[PDB]
Amino acid sequence: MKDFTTYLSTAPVLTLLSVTVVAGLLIEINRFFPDALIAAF
Amino acid sequence: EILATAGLIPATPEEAVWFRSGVIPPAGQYGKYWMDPYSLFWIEAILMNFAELKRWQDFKEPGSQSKQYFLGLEAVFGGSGNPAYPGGQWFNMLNLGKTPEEMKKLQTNEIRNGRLAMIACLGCAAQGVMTQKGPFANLLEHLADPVSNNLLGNLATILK
Amino acid sequence: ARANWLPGSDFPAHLENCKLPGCYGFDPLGLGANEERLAWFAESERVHCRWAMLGVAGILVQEIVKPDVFWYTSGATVELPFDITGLLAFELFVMHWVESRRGYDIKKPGSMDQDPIFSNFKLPAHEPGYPGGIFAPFVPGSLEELKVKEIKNGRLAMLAFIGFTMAAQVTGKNPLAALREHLDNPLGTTIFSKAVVVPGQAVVPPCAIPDTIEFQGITIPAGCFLHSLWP
Amino acid sequence: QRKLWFPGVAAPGYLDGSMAGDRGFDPMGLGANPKMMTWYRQAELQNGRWAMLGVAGILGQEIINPAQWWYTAGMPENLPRFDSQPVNMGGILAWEFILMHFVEVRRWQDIRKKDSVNADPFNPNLKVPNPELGYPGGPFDPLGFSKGNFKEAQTKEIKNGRLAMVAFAAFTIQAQATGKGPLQNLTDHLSAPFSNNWTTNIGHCMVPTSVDVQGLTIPLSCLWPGQ
Amino acid sequence: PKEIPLPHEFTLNPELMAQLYPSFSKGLAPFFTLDWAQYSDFLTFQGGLNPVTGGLWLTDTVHHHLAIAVLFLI
Amino acid sequence: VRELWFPGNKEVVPDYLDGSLVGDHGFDPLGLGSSPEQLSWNVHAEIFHGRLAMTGVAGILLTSLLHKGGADVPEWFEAGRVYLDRNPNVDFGALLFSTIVMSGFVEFKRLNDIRNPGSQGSGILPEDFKGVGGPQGRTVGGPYVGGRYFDPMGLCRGSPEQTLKYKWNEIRNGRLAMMAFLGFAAQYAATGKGPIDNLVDHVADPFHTTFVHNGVSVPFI
Ligand code: CLA
Ligand code: CLA
Ligand code: CLA
Ligand code: CLA
Ligand SMILES: CC1=C[C@H](O)CC(C)(C)[C@H]1/C=C/C(C)=C/C=C/C(C)=C/C=C/C=C(C)/C=C/C=C(C)/C=C/C1=C(C)C[C@H](O)CC1(C)C
Ligand SMILES: CC1=C[C@H](O)CC(C)(C)[C@H]1/C=C/C(C)=C/C=C/C(C)=C/C=C/C=C(C)/C=C/C=C(C)/C=C/C1=C(C)C[C@H](O)CC1(C)C
Ligand SMILES: CC1=C[C@H](O)CC(C)(C)[C@H]1/C=C/C(C)=C/C=C/C(C)=C/C=C/C=C(C)/C=C/C=C(C)/C=C/C1=C(C)C[C@H](O)CC1(C)C
Repeated sequence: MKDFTTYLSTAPVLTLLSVTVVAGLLIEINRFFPDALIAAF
Repeated sequence: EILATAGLIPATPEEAVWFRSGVIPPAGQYGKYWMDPYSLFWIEAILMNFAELKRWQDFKEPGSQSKQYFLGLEAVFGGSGNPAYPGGQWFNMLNLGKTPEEMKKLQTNEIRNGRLAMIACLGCAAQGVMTQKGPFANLLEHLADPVSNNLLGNLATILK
Repeated sequence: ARANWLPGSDFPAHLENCKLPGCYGFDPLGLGANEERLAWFAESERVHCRWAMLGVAGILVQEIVKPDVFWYTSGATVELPFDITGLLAFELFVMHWVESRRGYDIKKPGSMDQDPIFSNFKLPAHEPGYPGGIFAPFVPGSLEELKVKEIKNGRLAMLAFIGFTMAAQVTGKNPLAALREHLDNPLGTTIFSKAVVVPGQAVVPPCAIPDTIEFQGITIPAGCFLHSLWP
Repeated sequence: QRKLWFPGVAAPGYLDGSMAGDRGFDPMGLGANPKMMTWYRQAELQNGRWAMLGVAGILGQEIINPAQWWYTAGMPENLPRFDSQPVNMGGILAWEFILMHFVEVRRWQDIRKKDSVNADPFNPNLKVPNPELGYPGGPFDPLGFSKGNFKEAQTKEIKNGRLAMVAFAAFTIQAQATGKGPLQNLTDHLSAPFSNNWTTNIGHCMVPTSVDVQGLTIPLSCLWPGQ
Repeated sequence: PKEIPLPHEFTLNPELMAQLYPSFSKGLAPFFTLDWAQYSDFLTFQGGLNPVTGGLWLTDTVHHHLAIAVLFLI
Repeated sequence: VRELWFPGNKEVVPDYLDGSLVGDHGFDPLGLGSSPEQLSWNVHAEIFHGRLAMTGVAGILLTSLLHKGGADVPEWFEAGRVYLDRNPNVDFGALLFSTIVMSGFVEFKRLNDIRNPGSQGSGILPEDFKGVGGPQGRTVGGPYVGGRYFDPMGLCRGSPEQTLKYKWNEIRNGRLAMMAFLGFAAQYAATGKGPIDNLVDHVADPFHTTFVHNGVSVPFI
């Protein structure tokens, strides 16, 4: 699975998974914390 | 069907037809089995999976299936050179075709009978779609009046 | 050959030429395969034997002199002359002392044969688990076959105590009362008579000891070991 | 060897005719392993002798007590009473369970090691002289009918055992199909053989769908699904 | 559409088909005898559109597909 | 050589699944443990999954037996809400965080054993937590931990064939219990009752109570 994990470590797979997890994290942030116009603490 | 026509079994001959035996529930159902057809198919799938997968691996390796334990049943799974003809202690229990020419003749017997049966199975399916009756019933109706009861004479009433 | 738990079979590996008394080539699970574990298990077996002997004898004598009292509930209904919390604390302290001394003897023999009070009094050198000396005043003959007698009576008494608690849980009465209940009706008082499971129905004898018993304000969940798994 | 179970069957290599009952069978190949082969011979001997006892019991019970069907003879209400003790089926099961557990553990230890449990557990001076496995003798052979010709008597025993096994399978199937006794079924076949045969009789399970035995429900069955 | 019969039971027997298209009462007999004009209820040729839906006549599409299938197999 | 997961058939994966590991029958059709480091990691995962599923299945079976006996014991699929209703003073986040922290302590101990097989038998822990090795030829650490604490009865110290037999027992029972928990989850999803309830329902009625009669597996019957 060394070659398979090397394929998973290739630049397109890693950038698509990274933008996927970042977009999903931001989406769930807006799902639980919607309409956050300002950083009101 | 030939047993229901003679009345030996207590099954109505319209019910003892092969495609009404629960193989196709739209075509007919037999609800008197000891389980419903899906449970029977589940255990049949398991059993056929066993049998056909061991057969497949013996085809791929024509010496295997006798080296791994199988509750002592692996002794009769050696087979022979031909995958179609294992003929061990079980597959040829009566030991017929002792001499090679008799074995070839009986092989020809088997293949001719089986190809006739392949034609017969295709014909039984076509008659079942064609006449909505059993193959023995179709044979009896054809023997009653061959000119009227044939493929061209039954061409009008086919699924009714 | 020799005395065996299963005649015609052989001893295992760790039990070949036993030095422990009452060795009959058992241990199917091989619990005594290890060396020091076998000695620890021998000590635990000896103290189990002696404690269960004391327990079975105490239950029997308590019933002979007092047939009206139930030994399983005797800890809650006996009318103690003293309070129970201080009694339990006294027992905990003194039994902690004596069991610590015994356990450290088993850890190392030549370490505590000495009286902490009087320097002159000291147990002689002995095999571990068999103190003797003051503990063994009078000995009816040689020590080895009497040790075998002791261990065999201890196995019998452990089985006896398990039978006692199961008779108390199933019948709700005394084991000699359960005995006299079994003798007059031998075909009907067996557990096979009163407990049969078949693929379709399970018959379980009812539990007689109450699930919750009140004792000095508090309640103790002294049910009936565990149900469900009862046959 | 000589004559086999089929006119043209080739005998197995391990079936050389050396031991009793060899007719060159085993199409499953279950006898290929000699260890399992001795185990299966032990099972065959036990099953054959128990089938003999069962078939002889059914026949003798039918000729002596014809009013009691052997299939339902295990019911508590059909059990003949010899004393004033109440009938309790766990009581009988305890006696048999303990006694048969003892004797079958003895036989199992004899199977595991040849010459293992031959001696009496109390005095190890007098033993049973078993010549091979499954054939203890001694008190089990007190009338001295062995000693001389042992192979033909062994084959007599094994062939009668196979016959008794087949006969008890017949008895069970006939009891489930007709609901009547075996000799009674034979008598019924002598009267009207054209209606009292395996045709029509099969496909009906005369066994009730359950049974109640002093508060215990046993579901029962009839070997084949046919009612 | 809930009470419309399922496609298989329309395919299963020619009875309901004969209620909707009467040429199915005689089955495949006029096909093999080349009296194909009796199939004109469901093998049609009008042109234009079905006024109920505004689409083509589905019988015309059937006739089209059969004709081009014969042409392509030739 | 050994008995395989598919008798005959010599395309069994190259010599990383040789007949050395306990439970090895050549079953890796997807090659999920082809590399040796992943193979060792997956051996740790398999042993841990087997032990955890064995504990969980034993607990589920005992609580389901007690539930049929009339005890005040909930079924496994509803024990959390039953505990919260019986004990309202416990915060769910409280118990969850406490479980996370305590489980994390021992799991980081196991993790640093995975990273270094000999690094956990020193420091605060004694030499008994060094481990005994086994998989991949090493004689330290790994899923098998000897000592008088994780093997207090000492049933794999002495007689190596006894150790091999017990290891085979453990791996077979662990795989069986993993499939048992999978069956428990599937039966709860398809029936809505407990495992012992399903077992006695099928034993009481062999027929008409199979998986095709629950309406979930076969989705029309
Ligand atoms: C009439 C059809 C037919 C014929 C002529 C043959 C002929 C042959 N088969 Mg074959 N076979 C058939 C049908 C047939 N088979 C079917 C339908 C199946 C599927 C179940 C098989 C499956 C099969 C296997 C797996 C094997 C053979 C083998 C063989 C060869 C071994 C010699 C032999 O015993 O002959 C057969 C003799 C006859 C067909 C005549 C007897 C006909 C009677 C009336 C039927 C007997 C059934 C009996 C009543 C049921 C109990 C049997 C017994 C316990 C009494 C031989 C050339 C073996 C082989 O290849 O050897 C190397 C072997 O491996 N066959
Ligand atoms: C907890 C009490 C106890 C303990 C510590 C021992 C310990 C020992 N026994 Mg012993 N034994 C006991 C009770 C006990 N026994 C009882 C009650 C009987 C009568 C049935 C016997 C009969 C017996 C025989 C015939 C022999 C031994 C022998 C031995 C020694 C070797 C076996 C071994 O290494 O495994 C160690 C055993 C344990 C660590 C006990 C583990 C208990 C498990 C974990 C609980 C399971 C309980 C089990 C299911 C039974 C349920 C109880 C009840 C319903 C009956 C060993 C030092 C052999 C020997 O060489 O003598 C010196 C031997 O010949 N025992
Ligand atoms: C449980 C009964 C039983 C057992 C354990 C055996 C065991 C044995 N038999 Mg035997 N046999 C039996 C019954 C039995 N037999 C019966 C009833 C008959 C009369 C038909 C025979 C006739 C017979 C012959 C002629 C020969 C053997 C031989 C052998 C030996 C080699 C065969 C083998 O290895 O397969 C092992 C067999 C089994 C493990 C039994 C499996 C039973 C299956 C699983 C159930 C099948 C159900 C069955 C078809 C239905 C029966 C009822 C029916 C009558 C309606 C072996 C030790 C050979 C021999 O003597 O070796 C020297 C041989 O020559 N047997
Ligand atoms: C998550 C539990 C788990 C894990 C980590 C392992 C790990 C391992 N197994 Mg094992 N196994 C398991 C469960 C597990 N097994 C169960 C439950 C069974 C009984 C069916 C078996 C039966 C088995 C056999 C017979 C053998 C192995 C073998 C192996 C080793 C080599 C295979 C491999 O590298 O693939 C790695 C495995 C995984 C990465 C886990 C697979 C999970 C997949 C990705 C999810 C899909 C599977 C799931 C069942 C589908 C349903 C999920 C959901 C829809 C409900 C390896 C260390 C071989 C060996 O050599 O033993 C040492 C071998 O012979 N296993
Ligand atoms: C292997 C072995 C080995 C050992 O050792 C020995 C032994 C045992 C001998 C063996 C076995 C064998 C076997 C099994 C056999 C069988 C066979 C068969 C079944 C055949 C059939 C076969 C069959 C066949 C051909 C069939 C055919 C059929 C036909 C033509 C039909 C016809 C028809 C049709 C169309 C329809 C119509 O409407 C009517 C009719 C007229 C009716
Ligand atoms: C050997 C072996 C080895 C292998 O390998 C494995 C196995 C098999 C597991 C094993 C084992 C087995 C067994 C059987 C065991 C058991 C044990 C026991 C029983 C103990 C008890 C033991 C027991 C015991 C101590 C007991 C004791 C008791 C007591 C004191 C009592 C007391 C009392 C009294 C007086 C009276 C009062 O009022 C109350 C009370 C308080 C109640
Ligand atoms: C040879 C071979 C080999 C190859 O390889 C494979 C094959 C082919 C499979 C084969 C075959 C096999 C077979 C046939 C088997 C069979 C068996 C049997 C039948 C058994 C029984 C067996 C049987 C038996 C034991 C039985 C017994 C019986 C009894 C005890 C009874 C009892 C009784 C009586 C008195 C009466 C009362 O009232 C009740 C009761 C209680 C009821």
